[PDB]
Amino acid sequence: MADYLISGGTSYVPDDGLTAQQLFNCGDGLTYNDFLILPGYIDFTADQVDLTSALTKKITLKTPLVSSPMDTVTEAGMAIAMALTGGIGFIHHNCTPEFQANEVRKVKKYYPLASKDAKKQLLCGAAIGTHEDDKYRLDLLAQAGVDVVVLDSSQGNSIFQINMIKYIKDKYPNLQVIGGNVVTAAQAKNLIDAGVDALRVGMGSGSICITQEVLACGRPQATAVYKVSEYARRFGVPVIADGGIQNVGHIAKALALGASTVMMGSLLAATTEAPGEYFFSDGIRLKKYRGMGSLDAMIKVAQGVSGAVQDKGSIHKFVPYLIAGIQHSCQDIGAKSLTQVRAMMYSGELKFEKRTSSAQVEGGVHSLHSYEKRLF
Amino acid sequence: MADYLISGGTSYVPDDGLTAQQLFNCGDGLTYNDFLILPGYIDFTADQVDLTSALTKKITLKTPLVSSPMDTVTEAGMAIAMALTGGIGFIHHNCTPEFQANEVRKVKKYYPLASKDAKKQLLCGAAIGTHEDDKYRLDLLAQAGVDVVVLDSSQGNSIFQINMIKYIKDKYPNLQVIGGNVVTAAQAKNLIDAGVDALRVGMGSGSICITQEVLACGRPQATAVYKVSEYARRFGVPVIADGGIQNVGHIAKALALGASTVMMGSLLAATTEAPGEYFFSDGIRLKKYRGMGSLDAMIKVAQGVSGAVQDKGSIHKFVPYLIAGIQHSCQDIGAKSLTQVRAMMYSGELKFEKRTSSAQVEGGVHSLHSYEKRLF
Amino acid sequence: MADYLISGGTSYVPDDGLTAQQLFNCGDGLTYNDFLILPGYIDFTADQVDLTSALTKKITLKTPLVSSPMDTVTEAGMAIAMALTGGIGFIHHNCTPEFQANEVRKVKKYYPLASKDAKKQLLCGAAIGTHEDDKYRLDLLAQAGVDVVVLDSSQGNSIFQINMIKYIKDKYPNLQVIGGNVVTAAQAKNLIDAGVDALRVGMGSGSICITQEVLACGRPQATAVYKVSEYARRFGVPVIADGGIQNVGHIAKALALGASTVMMGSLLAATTEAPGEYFFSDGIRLKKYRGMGSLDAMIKVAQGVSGAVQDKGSIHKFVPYLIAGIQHSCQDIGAKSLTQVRAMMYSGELKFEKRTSSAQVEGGVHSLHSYEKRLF
Amino acid sequence: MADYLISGGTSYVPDDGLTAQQLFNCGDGLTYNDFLILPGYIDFTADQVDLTSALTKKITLKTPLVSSPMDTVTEAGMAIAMALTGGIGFIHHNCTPEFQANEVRKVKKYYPLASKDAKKQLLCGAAIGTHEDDKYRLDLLAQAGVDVVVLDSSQGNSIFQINMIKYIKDKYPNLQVIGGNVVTAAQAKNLIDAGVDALRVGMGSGSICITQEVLACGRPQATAVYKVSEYARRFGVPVIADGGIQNVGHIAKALALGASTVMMGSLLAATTEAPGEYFFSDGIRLKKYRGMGSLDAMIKVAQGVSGAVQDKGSIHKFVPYLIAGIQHSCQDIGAKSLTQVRAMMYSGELKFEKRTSSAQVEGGVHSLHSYEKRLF
Ligand SMILES: NC(=O)c1ccc[n+]([C@@H]2O[C@H](COP(=O)([O-])OP(=O)(O)OC[C@H]3O[C@@H](n4cnc5c(N)ncnc54)[C@H](O)[C@@H]3O)[C@@H](O)[C@H]2O)c1
Ligand SMILES: NC(=O)c1ccc[n+]([C@@H]2O[C@H](COP(=O)([O-])OP(=O)(O)OC[C@H]3O[C@@H](n4cnc5c(N)ncnc54)[C@H](O)[C@@H]3O)[C@@H](O)[C@H]2O)c1
Ligand SMILES: NC(=O)c1ccc[n+]([C@@H]2O[C@H](COP(=O)([O-])OP(=O)(O)OC[C@H]3O[C@@H](n4cnc5c(N)ncnc54)[C@H](O)[C@@H]3O)[C@@H](O)[C@H]2O)c1
Ligand SMILES: NC(=O)c1ccc[n+]([C@@H]2O[C@H](COP(=O)([O-])OP(=O)(O)OC[C@H]3O[C@@H](n4cnc5c(N)ncnc54)[C@H](O)[C@@H]3O)[C@@H](O)[C@H]2O)c1
Ligand SMILES: O=c1[nH]cnc2c1ncn2[C@@H]1O[C@H](COP(=O)(O)O)[C@@H](O)[C@H]1O
Ligand SMILES: O=c1[nH]cnc2c1ncn2[C@@H]1O[C@H](COP(=O)(O)O)[C@@H](O)[C@H]1O
Ligand SMILES: O=c1[nH]cnc2c1ncn2[C@@H]1O[C@H](COP(=O)(O)O)[C@@H](O)[C@H]1O
Ligand SMILES: O=c1[nH]cnc2c1ncn2[C@@H]1O[C@H](COP(=O)(O)O)[C@@H](O)[C@H]1O
Repeated sequence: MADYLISGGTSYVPDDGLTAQQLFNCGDGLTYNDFLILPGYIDFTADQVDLTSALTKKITLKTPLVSSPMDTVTEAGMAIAMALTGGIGFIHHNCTPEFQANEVRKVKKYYPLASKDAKKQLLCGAAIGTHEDDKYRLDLLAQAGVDVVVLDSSQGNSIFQINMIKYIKDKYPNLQVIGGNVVTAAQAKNLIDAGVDALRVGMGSGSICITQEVLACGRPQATAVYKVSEYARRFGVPVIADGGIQNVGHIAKALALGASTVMMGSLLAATTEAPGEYFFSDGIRLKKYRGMGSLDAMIKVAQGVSGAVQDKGSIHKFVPYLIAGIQHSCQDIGAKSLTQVRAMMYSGELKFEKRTSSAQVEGGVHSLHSYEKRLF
Repeated sequence: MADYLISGGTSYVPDDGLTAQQLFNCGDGLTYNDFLILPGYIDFTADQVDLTSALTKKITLKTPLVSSPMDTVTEAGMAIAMALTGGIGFIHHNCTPEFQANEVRKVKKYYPLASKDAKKQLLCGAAIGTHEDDKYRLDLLAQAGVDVVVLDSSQGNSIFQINMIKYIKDKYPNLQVIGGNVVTAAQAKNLIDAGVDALRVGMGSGSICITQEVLACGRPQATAVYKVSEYARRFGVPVIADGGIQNVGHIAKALALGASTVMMGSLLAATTEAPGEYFFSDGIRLKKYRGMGSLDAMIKVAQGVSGAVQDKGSIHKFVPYLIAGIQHSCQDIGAKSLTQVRAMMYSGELKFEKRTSSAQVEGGVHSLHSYEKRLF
Repeated sequence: MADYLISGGTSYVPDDGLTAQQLFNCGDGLTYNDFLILPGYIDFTADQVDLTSALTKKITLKTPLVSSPMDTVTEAGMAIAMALTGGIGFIHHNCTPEFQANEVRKVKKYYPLASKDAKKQLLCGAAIGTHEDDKYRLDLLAQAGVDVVVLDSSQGNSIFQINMIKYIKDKYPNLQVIGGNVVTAAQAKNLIDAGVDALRVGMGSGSICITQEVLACGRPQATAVYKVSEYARRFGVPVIADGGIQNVGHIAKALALGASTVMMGSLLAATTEAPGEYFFSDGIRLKKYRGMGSLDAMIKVAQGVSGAVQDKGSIHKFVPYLIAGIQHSCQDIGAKSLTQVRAMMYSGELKFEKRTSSAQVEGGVHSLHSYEKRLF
Repeated sequence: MADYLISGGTSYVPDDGLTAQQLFNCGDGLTYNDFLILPGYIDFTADQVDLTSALTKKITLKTPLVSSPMDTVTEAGMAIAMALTGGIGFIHHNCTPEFQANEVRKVKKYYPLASKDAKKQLLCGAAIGTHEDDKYRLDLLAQAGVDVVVLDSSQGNSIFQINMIKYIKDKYPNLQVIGGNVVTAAQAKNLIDAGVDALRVGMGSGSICITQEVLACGRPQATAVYKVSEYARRFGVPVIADGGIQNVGHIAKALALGASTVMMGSLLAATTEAPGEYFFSDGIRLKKYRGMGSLDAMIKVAQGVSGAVQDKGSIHKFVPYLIAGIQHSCQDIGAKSLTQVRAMMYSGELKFEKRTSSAQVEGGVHSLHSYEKRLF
């Protein structure tokens, strides 16, 4: 038995690759399509990967796909749509409080991926501001009975947001909050000590956000979702990644970096459950998609744009492709669960590699005349 | 004789350049058109370079040019075409097993670059899957008498592939296998210990592959073909480089990094020996070229695209240009053989240099109005 | 259950310390009393640590304490003494072959730590030279029935030693050999490929050896026993650490670096089971202790000295102190077995720290007038 | 033959160790007993190593052991003694020119290691000053017919020494000179361009020299004999290492660093062929040994001391031990010649390792009461 008593169970497993901390302490601000994940060993099929992920300290979901509360992406409609497929939705606060109240009533007065509560009503969350008049919003939201709320802000480290956190945690102890936006560990600490139940991480790296180009704030997305998640697991706090998502690759490598759920704003935009309706320009069927920092929210500054993106049909045909993509990525990484993927990442077993710009432009399609890219 | 007794034969030879391990342990994921090879000393003509390279542990070839088994590039046709010019071909498994059987019979029932066996029948290989029903494929392929097989897979480190390797190495001892795809040394170890006779290295970096952009797996190609070849020569195992080939430069610097043969998928596509036939779009005579990970192979995910590329005529006028390109590159590097090129690389004598993006965009044509680029 | 689905089982465990490869790739040639091992977490008592370690690929022992074959330390006497307490002994070859034959017969013709074979005769090994006349030694040793032999040499990488290994592995397949001395991975490879069953690592760092000061060869001991053991576990080969042992600390941190057994030459010298008998100088009861490289082995060069060391009584009172020391060190490191200690070392969980000369001179006793140091 | 066509002849040979330039470009001023040489592979016996080394561009010797011209070590006596055993000697210039003239006549008017010229008279060299009156010395030395001269100086980079080199190279073209002392590459260039035929490298690191402690000049010895030899082989110039020699280890690792011959000042002192005669202090038979920078050479400064060292008998019993030591070190390094040792060093095949102070104090004898160290 001498071949066992040298090391014990584990084979040699040569040291090719870079672990997470030697990748994110080189100082360079890497983003999603700037590194990539090296594979490992698989001993299991694609179908049996369990993507059960946690949203906050008491709310777990069957899929990590959550949506961002903008007025051009989610309502009660894609809320009930993602609640039917395991995710969660948040209702934007850019409306009257009574409209958000009857919106959050419409979803809870309403396929094995459950995401519904103890009394089999659907989990659904919402977004609330941080000004003093927003108390009159979320008290009516509690009468409607919302379960998790998002303290949506450009800067997550205000005196106003931590005062609001102290205002709900004494009044509403069962209710849970989502602090953000944070990008660094200092404001992550300054929210977690206030009693935040989960963070939403990432500012500036949105498909709409130009606040890096306008306010010079923020940081690259992947370094943020690594370091805030690395700090947040010290206290047992999940994080939520926003922005910089264009495909099923970015969300997979995003929650492989320590995130538990990922927040999809543009890639869930222009669906059949999205607000408004379709229109046409140059014969392309597309729906407008607009952030709050654009001046079309209602001496002001603008931190966002107004634009549009082509459609992708219903989510009920779209998010099974997303979970199949997460499912295949967590296959060929080599873990049977997302929890095992983060365990292999923080354990140093799962290894990465930095990627240069030429390997980026060869990572996609190249050296051909024309092509049709259909993902499913 | 004192000028000999200081060092002995060798002159000073100043230390300009970087050797391979100081280039590929900086952590950056370099690819083919991101570094380049510094020249040395030549004392010989272009014609007498011997590009004899090994495919697997008993199969050697007169040229290192092998093709990739897709249904849009090779059949028996370019198999007999590359067997006539020293290479090898593999028949794609995206057909019925009887069609692959009569395909591999058509090539062996059939100009000094030989690549034919002891009984002067042509060397020709094929590709086989990894599912349980594929036993009924490769047993008929053995009745047809194929010599080397490729266990084609997206992820080379499965329990299924090593179980298949154990299934052919006890049944068919003379038959030889090609494991893959691997990109790192760990799965290279986990295939070589099973009894793999040669690897095929490189995933995601294909001209069709978007699985880096979709599944977040893989790594850059040049670092993969350096490190898997650096591990594989410990056990005397050749490797085969796939993807990221656009020209005769990439294959030359690819097999200069430790690869013995290189696998050409797109640059051998759209030939007279390619499947289907030509068609026209915008007046350009081009042939469709499609990978298996595209959904046009037959709830599914897609790891490839369907597209097309312009033609290059017959290979019998094309691969002499490729071997002349390899021949001139191995000239001005300074080695009389590919084996001497790898000996100078692992010995530290042959040296490289990293290249930046501005030196990349000046490496090609620049500072002129228009040009005609004809390679031969 | 959200506190489990972030990481899974494992707590935060901050990154204080250095793992083994970042300690032994800084280039500095660290030795035993130049680094030290940081503690971890214990959840078990001192008595239940299992120090079962492997000698070669089929020979496992209950303690890792083996002795070095010099003519001034071991005979049949300390062979039966260490066989009674789980270890192994080797009989020096600096005698006539008939004397080594009746020595190895005396030990096998002869307290729960067993170290005896299938037919309950004591495991005992011996040492054999490498010259051509030594065939007539080890064939008589096989008639006496020795189980493991040590191809004792100053340089383990000779053509003569690998020819000898090929000479016993075809004649005597059940018999097992110990190659050495090696200090680097190249000669470790050049012995393992010949069929060596276990290495003995470390030259020059002995208490007698001045061959570093005379032949300028060798390397520091701890870097050798890390790197040769790191190479040797690729093929499932144990290593044996010689020299530089003054205390129970050095052997503990020595086999914590990848060694399975450790070879004790001077710290087992001057016992009641040691050759010759005691004598007196300045009223101190001490026994002479001499290596083979001294000119007193029988135009010659000398690689050793002749000297003496004070006594320590019987080993049966001494090696229980040694196993209690190993037992307490493997306690406060935090592993229930030596195999778990090497698993935590190669896994990166067990961490080290380099130590400077001032922390060395404060690591021992300091800042007092006089002291009595009694270890048990 | 595929196992040959991957690399060609050379096996894997793992990358354990440090080559010379990564050891001597870390910036630390390493000396002889601060690093050590890792072994390699041997396929040959000890007796057949050929230590033929070159002194200057036309003078080769059978052993690299030369002596330093002080008035307390060499005369005609140890000149004829080392000429009988292959070396060379130099006669100190601290005498009248007629005394040096009849000294150099006594040696040439006078066992297979030859070191004698074309007309079978003994090779013997001498040392000459650099002041203007020294012309009247070396012209009489040329009438006596000396073959190589040493332009002995504390600082080898004077205008006076290069003017002297221009003064002998036009007058005496067959005569050859030894420039020095140099420690850096700049003064090595400024002597080689003048027409120096070989350098003598190393100031301050002598057993007598306190000019580092007094004039703050010089550098550590091993870095000097690496870098001046690395510059000097660009022009095909041998170098001669002085000082810091206490044993046969230092001269072996000294000429392994690029030196061709090594200059022995103290370890050849106090012999039967040394000047003066023996005397006694505390019952130890010892002979006085004094450098020129001491004030006992004849407002002055002193760069040396006057002292004594115990005897070692005749050199004819002593330098066979030295060549046997060089012979065994060049054995277990793994080269059949000194030229092959320098070829393996500059080729990067021969590798080193830095050594710390604790591994230094364990490199010698330790952990014992008392010992007798006899080297032969
Ligand atoms: N990438 C991102 O995540 C990102 C980045 C920028 C903006 N945004 C979007 O822009 C929206 C608006 O951002 P915003 O926070 O700047 O608008 P806001 O109206 O919520 O706050 C405006 C400013 O007033 C301050 N503030 C907050 N509460 C206050 C109070 N009681 N009294 C006085 N001042 C108070 C804040 O510091 C803020 O700078 C957000 O809903 C967010 O969704 C998102
Ligand atoms: N750049 C590249 O080299 C690259 C990358 C990606 C895909 N591809 C191409 O895509 C093709 C298909 O790739 P694929 O391997 O994902 O498709 P596949 O049908 O061969 O395997 C599908 C999945 O099932 C699993 N599998 C394999 N054998 C199984 C078995 N008996 N039972 C259950 N599951 C099994 C595998 O893990 C795999 O994830 C390949 O032929 C390959 O050529 C190439
Ligand atoms: N720290 C250490 O481990 C260490 C270091 C040095 C020496 N030693 C001790 O010194 C002892 C003697 O060492 P040694 O190997 O130098 O003495 P040796 O008599 O075994 O070998 C002497 C030399 O002859 C060569 N040799 C071996 N077999 C030969 C053969 N058939 N024919 C011709 N030459 C042959 C070897 O290369 C060696 O240099 C060893 O038993 C060893 O225990 C130990
Ligand atoms: N480790 C060493 O190698 C080392 C170091 C220091 C000294 N030494 C010994 O000390 C001895 C004396 O050393 P030294 O060179 O300082 O004594 P020196 O008498 O030869 O020279 C004395 C000084 O005068 C200068 N000099 C040389 N030629 C001159 C000339 N024509 N006119 C005017 N000035 C001139 C020199 O620069 C020197 O500083 C040397 O023989 C040498 O062997 C050896
Ligand atoms: O108006 C805006 N200005 C700046 N950032 C915004 C704005 N609206 C939404 N965002 C961010 O963009 C994210 C959506 O991600 P994306 O659309 O997929 O890039 C949200 O979660 C917000 O963090
Ligand atoms: O469908 C696919 N999805 C991803 N990679 C593919 C697919 N088909 C072929 N490949 C890879 O692409 C390589 C062809 O190289 P290229 O076409 O010259 O870039 C093959 O050897 C495969 O490794
Ligand atoms: O004579 C010798 N010269 C050099 N090394 C020796 C000699 N004799 C024994 N050794 C080494 O010293 C080790 C003993 O370790 P130590 O006595 O505890 O320092 C042995 O295992 C040998 O490797
Ligand atoms: O008087 C002196 N002052 C400083 N260095 C000296 C003196 N005399 C000799 N040396 C140097 O010491 C070397 C002798 O080496 P060692 O005696 O073996 O240390 C000579 O080759 C000179 O370079």
